[PDB]
Amino acid sequence: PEKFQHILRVLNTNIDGRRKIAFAITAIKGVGRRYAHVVLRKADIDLTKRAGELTEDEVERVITIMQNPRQYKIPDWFLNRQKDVKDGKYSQVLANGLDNKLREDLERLKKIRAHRGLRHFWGLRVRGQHTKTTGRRGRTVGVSK
Amino acid sequence: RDKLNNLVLFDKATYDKLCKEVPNYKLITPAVVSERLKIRGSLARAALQELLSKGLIKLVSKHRAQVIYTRNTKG
Amino acid sequence: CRFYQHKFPEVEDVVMVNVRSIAEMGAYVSLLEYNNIEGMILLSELSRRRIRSINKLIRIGRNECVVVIRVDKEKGYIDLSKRRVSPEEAIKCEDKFTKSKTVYSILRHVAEVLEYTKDEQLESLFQRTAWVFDDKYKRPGYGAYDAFKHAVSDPSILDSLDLNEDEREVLINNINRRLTPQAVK
Amino acid sequence: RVQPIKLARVTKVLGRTGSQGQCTQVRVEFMDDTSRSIIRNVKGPVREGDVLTLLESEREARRL
Amino acid sequence: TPDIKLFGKWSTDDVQINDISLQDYIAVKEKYAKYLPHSAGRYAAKRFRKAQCPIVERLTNSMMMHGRNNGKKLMTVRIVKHAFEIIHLLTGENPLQVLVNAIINSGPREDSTRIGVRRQAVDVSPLRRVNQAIWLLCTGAREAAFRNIKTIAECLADELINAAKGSSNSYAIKKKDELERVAKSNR
RNA sequence: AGCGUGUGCCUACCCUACGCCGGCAGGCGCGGGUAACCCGUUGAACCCCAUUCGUGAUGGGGAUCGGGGAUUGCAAUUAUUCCCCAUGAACGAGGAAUUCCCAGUAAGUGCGGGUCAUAAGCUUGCGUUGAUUAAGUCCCUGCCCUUUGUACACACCGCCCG
RNA sequence: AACGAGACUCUGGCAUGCUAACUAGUUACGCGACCCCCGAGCGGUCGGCGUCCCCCAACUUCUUAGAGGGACAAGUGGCGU
Repeated sequence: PEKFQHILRVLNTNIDGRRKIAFAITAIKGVGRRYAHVVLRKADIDLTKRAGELTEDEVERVITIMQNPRQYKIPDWFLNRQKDVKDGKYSQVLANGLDNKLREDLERLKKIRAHRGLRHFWGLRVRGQHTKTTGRRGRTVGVSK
Repeated sequence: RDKLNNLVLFDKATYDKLCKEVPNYKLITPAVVSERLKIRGSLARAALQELLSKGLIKLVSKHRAQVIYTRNTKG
Repeated sequence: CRFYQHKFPEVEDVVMVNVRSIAEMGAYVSLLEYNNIEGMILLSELSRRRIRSINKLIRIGRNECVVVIRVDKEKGYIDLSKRRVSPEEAIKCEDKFTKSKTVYSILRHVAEVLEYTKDEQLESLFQRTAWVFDDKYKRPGYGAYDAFKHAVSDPSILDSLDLNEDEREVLINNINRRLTPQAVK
Repeated sequence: RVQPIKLARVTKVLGRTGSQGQCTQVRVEFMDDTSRSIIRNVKGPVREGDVLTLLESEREARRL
Repeated sequence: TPDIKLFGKWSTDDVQINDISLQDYIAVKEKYAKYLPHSAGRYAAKRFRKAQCPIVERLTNSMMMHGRNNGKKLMTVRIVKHAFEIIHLLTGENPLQVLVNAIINSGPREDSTRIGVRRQAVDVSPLRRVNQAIWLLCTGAREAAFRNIKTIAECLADELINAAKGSSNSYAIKKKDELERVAKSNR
């Protein structure tokens, strides 16, 4: 036990030091179940321990692996930003950087006024769905005059 | 609406109780240890395997969905 | 916690209750002057005449006045009825409940002293002073609210027993913050 | 005030009763005195020579 | 030698049925002793054929019920198996005596039929008494397990032990003592 | 496991073993079948045995939405279908009402056929695991037969009075 | 006297009896081959395992499908003008 610290702050977000290490770091945006397992496998960490049982140099090893996947031989087919449209790079985007990357994508579609950008602006379904009977969020209207 | 607050690791006030309570119970199982000590089921599973290797309890039965243990062959 | 002297209600008198569910034979209910204990009203006991819908006689979460028609002490079974209750008895039930809710709102707040770890402190603070202040008067029909009103005009009531300073001041304030408009009549 | 339990044996089935045919009507003989027989209504499936448990012996019922 | 069959682990000869109305409808001992509570028998084909089914198989059938569990009989045999092993540790007694006494205590003996909010009291037959007892104690085990770390094998053991002594902590005893209270008001 | 389908007769497409390349969808090579002969002993799902989680909208649930890669086609944007990383909604057994069902049945579970260049949350068949409750009644909604009354025959959703 | 009902047609469950199979199998051996010694007993005649392989061996239980067979309220006990 050692009565060690059981809440910790990692990338401007709070991790509970109380779940299994592979399910604690998925509190970061851009890190799902599948990616969190592969990062800890490259970092040489035992998956059996609770997240409050890592030492100070073990968390810095995990953080420096999450920010640079391609230098620790994580494959290109794993990553969430592929050939990024403005500069051609491959990377994983995390935390408040993922919010801004979506914010730039919706404005890029709106500025040229393509059909995607207009559907996102009017608040309608963007992909191929019908709209007669599903997604209702207004109020019932009466027939009376 | 309510919340439990079960522990993930022991402290001496509950670990000494784990070793003192062994003769009291006719039936020993991870769920009855969990609710009585305020312990998670994964810590209750781990604690009962240590007492077995210490020789303090008897395994009655094992299956994927249910283990059963009992007091050490008297009382 | 309990508001009164005794573990269970007595037969053929009126209690304040709150309704939790409705089924094929009756409605299931929690008594409020006791520690939320279970009892039930049978559908035959709701009215003297034909029922157009049940939902307008009873609905869940509303407070209600009923008589206790039977009790078994050992198993903890209580049967309730509404066909019996006259509107004077409903007014009397609301007076008993208001005189009890005010006393309990004092004692629950006075209990927030020392360690306050368990309901053992509530039951220990209910016993002695507040209990001996009205166990003597069950037949005349007073509650500890009247002893607290005597303790406001002369604290010698409080000085007669083992005492706490919240138990003095909170008791006085829950009368005086309402009694101070002793206006022209 | 209180009265004891009595046990009685079915000697004949007489027909079916109630709004939907729900209850069997039956003749029963008491097991403490072979001369005493009465008629009763029963909720479940019933067969000749079954034993019923009666919470009151003094009540008797015809066609509901 | 083959005249005694231990149901894997538990003897039938020492069992007793203490209500004379139910001795014909609770099938235990003799030709009703088997190794497992699982057969493919055609018990549905005639009205009273149901009474020849061993009582441990009737408990096993009634347990594979609630929608997501239909047809899953191999899972339901091991629930009964692990419940009987817990009953023997808690009580020190034969698990078949605990099941028989739980059935004798749980079946209601007066009930009221419906005629128009309006009801009339009637007697209950011994076949409907054993049918009602099984459904009540299976329901009691099923409702307690639904959001607890307790397994259904532990809840079925707790429910049978409380019913065998009539404690009124069980679901089956509270419901029996409700049905007979309501019917006593409809005489 | 069981029921089936297979080189399209204008009309131009079929079912696939084995070897090699790729995380995957997929690609190249080279054989059998016009079928009790080849795909095929049709290595199906639930179920069965062992592990991890611990009563938390949680490792339950997977809607909504960003970026990249294949395949059909003359053409895929108002996203054909398929693959990958990421995002992580309502929902804690459902008010007044109301449907279907009696034994290898209800319900659970997966597989063929149709439509098909591309493609089932539909429908029509097949096997597998397998209960609880009844052996009755005319109460509710209806049907058959007889006696009876009528101012109805557009036939009670009729006719008719101030 | 006529139509409907029923009969009728297809289908499910039984046949170690019949007919007879290299586009279906079994058993057995002339035998042949790989692996294990666990087996009375050796590394064997003899044992175990096989969708490992020939028969110019014997056969039809398991598969296919043609002909016939079988069930009638026929037997025994009650109830019914």
